[PDB]
Amino acid sequence: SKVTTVVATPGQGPDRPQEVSYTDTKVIGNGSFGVVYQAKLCDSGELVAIKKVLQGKAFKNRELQIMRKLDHCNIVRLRYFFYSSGEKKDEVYLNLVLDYVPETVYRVARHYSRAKQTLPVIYVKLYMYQLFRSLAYIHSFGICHRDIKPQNLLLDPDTAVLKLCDFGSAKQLVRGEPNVSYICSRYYRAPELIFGATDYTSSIDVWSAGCVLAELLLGQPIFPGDSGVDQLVEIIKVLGTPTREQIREMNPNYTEFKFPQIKAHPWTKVFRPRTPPEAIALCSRLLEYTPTARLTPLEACAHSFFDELRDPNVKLPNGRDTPALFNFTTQELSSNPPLATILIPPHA
Amino acid sequence: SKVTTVVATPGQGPDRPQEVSYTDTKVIGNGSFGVVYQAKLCDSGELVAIKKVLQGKAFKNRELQIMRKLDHCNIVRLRYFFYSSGEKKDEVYLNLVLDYVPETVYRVARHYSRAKQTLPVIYVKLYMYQLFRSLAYIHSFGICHRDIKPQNLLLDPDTAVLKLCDFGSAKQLVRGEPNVSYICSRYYRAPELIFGATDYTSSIDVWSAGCVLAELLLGQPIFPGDSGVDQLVEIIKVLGTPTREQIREMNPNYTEFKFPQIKAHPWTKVFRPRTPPEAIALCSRLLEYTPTARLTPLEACAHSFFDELRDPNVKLPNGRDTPALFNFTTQELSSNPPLATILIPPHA
Ligand SMILES: O=C1Nc2cc(Br)ccc2/C1=C1/Nc2ccccc2/C1=N\O
Ligand SMILES: O=C1Nc2cc(Br)ccc2/C1=C1/Nc2ccccc2/C1=N\O
Ligand SMILES: [Cl-]
Ligand SMILES: [Cl-]
Ligand SMILES: [Co+2]
Ligand SMILES: [Co+2]
Repeated sequence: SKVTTVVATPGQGPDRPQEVSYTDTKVIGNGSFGVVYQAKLCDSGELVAIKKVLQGKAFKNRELQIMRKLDHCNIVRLRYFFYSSGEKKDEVYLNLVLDYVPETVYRVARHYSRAKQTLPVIYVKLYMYQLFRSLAYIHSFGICHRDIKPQNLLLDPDTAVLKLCDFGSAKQLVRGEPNVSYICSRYYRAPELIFGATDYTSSIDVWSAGCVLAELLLGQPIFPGDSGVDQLVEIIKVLGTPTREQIREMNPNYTEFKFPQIKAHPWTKVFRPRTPPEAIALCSRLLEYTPTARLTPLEACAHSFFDELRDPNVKLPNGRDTPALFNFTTQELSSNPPLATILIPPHA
Repeated sequence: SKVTTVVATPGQGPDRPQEVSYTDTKVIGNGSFGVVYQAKLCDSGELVAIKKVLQGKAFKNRELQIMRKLDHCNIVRLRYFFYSSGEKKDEVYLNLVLDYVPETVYRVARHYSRAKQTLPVIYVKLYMYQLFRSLAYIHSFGICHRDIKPQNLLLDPDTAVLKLCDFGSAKQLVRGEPNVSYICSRYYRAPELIFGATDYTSSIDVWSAGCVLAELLLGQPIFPGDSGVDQLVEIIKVLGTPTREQIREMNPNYTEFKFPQIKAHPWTKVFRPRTPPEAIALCSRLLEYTPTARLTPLEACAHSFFDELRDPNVKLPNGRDTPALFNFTTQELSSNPPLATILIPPHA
């Protein structure tokens, strides 16, 4: 289309206003925190993504605030950001120029589902492993994503690299201070969120990540449900009824409800027959009523399901090498050093 | 299929165990409160619906308790109910034998949407009017449905009669006693429910009923949204941002959230051009942040949008007469007598 030139600031590094020109703008996503366009940086030819949200100017943008702080190979990189205005007065926009990634787990999963097939287990391990790695990263800053779903997981089909994106709902959780329970995409909401909890923790990202893993093994969302009551019923049909204890660990003030019938179901009678034992094991360890009983993200990466990735021979199905998975920084493993012995293979 | 014979009790009237035989059982619905089959009563040939829910036997079934109490031409009739057992011990089922209705607003709406068309406004008036009439009825018993959605609105395409069904989530609300906020189908949840409210009132059925009306005029759900945050954003784009007052009327204890941008949108820029002014008016009067500011169900029936139904000539598009709409009982209008002068036409 037309060429656009703005004064932008780099995301990370020294704050030095610089000139940026981009073109070939098309829309490629929407959200309750703005539009996402694809674009081409003029002078380098590189494709980028620009997310445009309306800004109050009277209040900071937390998405920007968080993004500036991150830097990890599994989280989409913020290149620059700039403001702009619209047709109407007192109407400023914040624009985040981020790396552009070709696919998203949501599409790759839909594409396979449409083909009446399941995603090759090797991809399942690779995508899920990188999701947990990122999850551990942002949690170590005390940041909870609050919106983990397949559409927010970017993929590069060729390199098999996954990148967490959309920090629109992200927030740094602090003990004692309350949080709204209405964030997070239906199918991925942790029980505590459905129950109204406002004192939940980062472990809600793990429940979600677990919903993603299960969805990738089943070919459809594992806990669908129009109402929260239906989701709770789907969940109870797989984990069994919650003990009074558990319901309390999810949401202290809670308000009792009916429910009852069926309890402690076959976790193995959930997935297709060929489903790898370890994949089901990881799910159980991820979808737990008690939030503190859920594996942490780093412990998830150390799970046996991800052993193939640690294998010295491992290669993508297209003969190419696997993405970065062991280059853990000391800071990255400091939350649970002992894991290093499983995280970093012998040949490293 | 096979013939089945049970000892059943009549829903309404004297409790006199009687023998019932039915056959031609097929499934026709599912839910978090049981399965719904279609069946044929042997000796009369009549088609009925049987909803089978697992029962605790140690606790009453509120759905049954409520259904026994109702009796109104716009609410599906309970004919009998009986218990039965399953393959496993300590596993009893409660079976509700109800009237069978051919269609549901959900299908009629999908069918038209598929045909790339909108439901004829006359049907919109007829269906919505009967929904409100029923809604007024159950509210007068202090019963809030809690699950008003198109799939729970049964229709008889020929007679154009609508019948409210599925009282699985229904409950008699009492001031002071708390209620869970996770009932109700996503798209139809009143803001107070999204905000976590546990002291909400029957007016939540009205917000839903309003979502239905709007969906029937647009051809798709008016407030879609994966997360509650997205729904709130869709809602704010049509009603404008909630004043601090309003947010308080929805949920006293609430926990603040980000949000902001856009406010007070064109209620008329929402629907197609040909959309009747009055239909949009009714919607505004139904989708109100402040719950007490929402029209009551009976006032909704008295709205101008429903004037065509009061017209002396009015006939279904198939030349047949319109269903019952004015036979209000004195008990029915006692909540707001003055409405009688608009409810019951001159020629009545
Ligand atoms: O390449 C991207 N970088 C992003 C950064 C953020 Br933050 C949000 C989205 C994107 C993004 C996206 N890339 C896509 C490719 C196909 C379909 C949708 C998207 C998308 N987004 O919807
Ligand atoms: O005719 C009916 N009486 C009912 C009473 C209760 Br309570 C719940 C459902 C029904 C019901 C139903 N009739 C249908 C016709 C087509 C598709 C679904 C249904 C259905 N139900 O899904
Ligand atoms: Cl590596
Ligand atoms: Cl009449
Ligand atoms: Co969003
Ligand atoms: Co239901």
